[PDB]
Amino acid sequence: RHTVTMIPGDGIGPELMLHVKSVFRHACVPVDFEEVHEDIRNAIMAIRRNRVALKGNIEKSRNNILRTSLDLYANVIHCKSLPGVVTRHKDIDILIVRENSLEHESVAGVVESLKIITKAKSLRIAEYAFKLAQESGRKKVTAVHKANIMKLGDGLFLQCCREVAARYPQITFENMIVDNTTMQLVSRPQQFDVMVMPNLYGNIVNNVCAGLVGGPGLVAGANYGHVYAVFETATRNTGKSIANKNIANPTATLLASCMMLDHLKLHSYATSIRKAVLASMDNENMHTPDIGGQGTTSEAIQDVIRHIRVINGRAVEA
Amino acid sequence: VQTVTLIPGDGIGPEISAAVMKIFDAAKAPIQWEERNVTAIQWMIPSEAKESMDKNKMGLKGPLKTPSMNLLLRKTFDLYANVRPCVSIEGYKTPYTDVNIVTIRENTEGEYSGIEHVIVDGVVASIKLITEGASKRIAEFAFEYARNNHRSNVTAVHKANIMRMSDGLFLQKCREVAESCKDIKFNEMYLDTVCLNMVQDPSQFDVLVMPNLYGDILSDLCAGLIGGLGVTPSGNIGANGVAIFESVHGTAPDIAGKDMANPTALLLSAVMMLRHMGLFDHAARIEAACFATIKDGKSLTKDLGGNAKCSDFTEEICRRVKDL
Repeated sequence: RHTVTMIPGDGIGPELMLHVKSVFRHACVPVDFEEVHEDIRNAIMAIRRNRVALKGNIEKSRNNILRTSLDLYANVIHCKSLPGVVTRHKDIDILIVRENSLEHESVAGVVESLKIITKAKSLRIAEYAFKLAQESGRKKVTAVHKANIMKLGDGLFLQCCREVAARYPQITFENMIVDNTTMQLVSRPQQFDVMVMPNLYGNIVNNVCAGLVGGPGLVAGANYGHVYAVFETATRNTGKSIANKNIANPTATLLASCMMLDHLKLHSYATSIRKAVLASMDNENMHTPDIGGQGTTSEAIQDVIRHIRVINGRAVEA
Repeated sequence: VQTVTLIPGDGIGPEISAAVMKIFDAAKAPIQWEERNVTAIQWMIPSEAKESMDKNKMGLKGPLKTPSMNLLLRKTFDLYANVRPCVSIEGYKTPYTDVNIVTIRENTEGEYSGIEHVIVDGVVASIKLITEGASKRIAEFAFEYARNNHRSNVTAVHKANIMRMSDGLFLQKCREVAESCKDIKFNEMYLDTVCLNMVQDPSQFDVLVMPNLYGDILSDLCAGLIGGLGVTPSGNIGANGVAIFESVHGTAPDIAGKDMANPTALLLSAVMMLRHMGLFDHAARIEAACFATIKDGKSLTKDLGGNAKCSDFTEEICRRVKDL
């Protein structure tokens, strides 16, 4: 039995964590959640006890203090089509990896901003993307960059991806200008597999992809360090307007908790829950307002539980 | 009759430039073309091209090979506003059918400096520039474009929560200009929300104004929504009334001399050019003829993608525009 930190977070965060607990309790998942909320440095000490956290969304910045104190250098989001949510594009399956401001006024009216690229962090993220591509049987990593305009900085990032690619010759290495990438994403997003990029483009690409599979409410993410992993939804919106109205979409949180389960090597539980949420999402009556449905999160969770077959304390294939 | 500097450009440039000149003839557009070559010399642009453009004020540019020759034109004429109207095309189905967006991109500053430093070994800093003047100028342009093109709505795209000083400044100048033109409805939206909303429902957007790096990416995202650079018009507005309208697709060397090329992007850039110089009635006729031709689908060239030669596609447009 693994102990996993749970950060309820703000807005829809707490009501979704209750739904996660309920699903886990029904699935008989051998995980115990210890809830955690200067006080925040003491909260971080508590979080540091367990190597895995599942957290709702929040809000010098708490979410960034979190990733600093746990040294979570890799952000990963998983954009995958759900067949029951029909969008303009089908059969997308993308892992977006990216590394987790410096301005001044020179003379009046003139602002300068500095973007930092380092060899050390580029190599670390590239290794992460290639290890990830290998561990999960993915065939390709695409480095996304703007090296044509920013020759030294995105050039250095690209060069580090190339060094790492050389140690994974069995993984196709592709590199693509960020502009062409967004063009390719809205016309043939099926070509993509693992994407790795510096922080700024990940903002654009994360939200393009999330939109391609149906919205951020469907998309799970995680932050990884060498020892700690934190599992969350892809976007950091807390849903404060849509809170306690039984209207938040549970899909991304459930899918985050499945990719937390696989990380804990509870594959049979993760597969069972995940197939249950995908099968529930075939019924348009289980869709919540943000993806265009008229269902409530309660109905959706109840349907997910109905699709999880549990026999003698353990989740099974339907 | 108005003289327009025509830069054929490389590859299919001469071919699609011929098609546009033919179509404009059939439409009896009051346009005469001063053809100029612009291949860079010494680093400068030829005397004979620079004089025409300073005098003619209007320029139409085919695709160029790869200092960049486009970079010289931008520095030379101070082309500070990059304008891209993106409109879904009937008969050229993409999964996005109600896109009607104009992106307006600040085109002089940002990270196109090329300013970059090795701080210590293994650590690079790239430098992005934003100025009060350029931000004011691009915002004034976006509102004027709105007024002259019957656009209701300008959206400023930014990350002013993250980059308080640089994007905050750009945002502050858009707002100041918006106070002087309540004519046009103004709102502002985070880059990330724009990207999401762009793929989920691009029909909500009207005119988008943005700094250089965002515009470079969103103007290509929008072009992707409607079918690619082969059907996207594009304009660069500069100082002293000069405006260069351009293909942004490649030279397509693989097919350069085979009557196969697609002149739509250039043609709609030319239509953009007519509208910029007040010739709306001719722009409307020429645009209708081209859309009617794509909707019919009998004469589509290979990339749109029919089984037809540039010639036949061009001939059909000439046919249809002679009937008004």
